[PDB]
Amino acid sequence: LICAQKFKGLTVLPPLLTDEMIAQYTSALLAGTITSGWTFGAGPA
Amino acid sequence: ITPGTNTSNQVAVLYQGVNCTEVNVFQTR
Ligand SMILES: *[C@@H]1O[C@H](CO)[C@@H](O)[C@H](O)[C@H]1NC(C)=O
Repeated sequence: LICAQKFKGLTVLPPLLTDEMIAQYTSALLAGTITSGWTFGAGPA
Repeated sequence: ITPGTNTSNQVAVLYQGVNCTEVNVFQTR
């Protein structure tokens, strides 16, 4: 339980990139792979 | 959080883990 161990000085810091931003990065990479292929990694899509 | 003493002296405080209702303000996760 998080609120049984947090009372001893332990604190869980939230990550910088949330799940939504990681999902957006994943969707962008998938769209670039499907539409462009390998061109969006070297230069323009 | 400070932009650096070389450019400004303004600072911002962040209380990591509270709801900021027992102490501009912007409630974050
Ligand atoms: C935190 O603040 C929000 C917004 O004012 C309030 O809705 C909520 O009840 C507060 N929660 C705690 C744990 O104080």
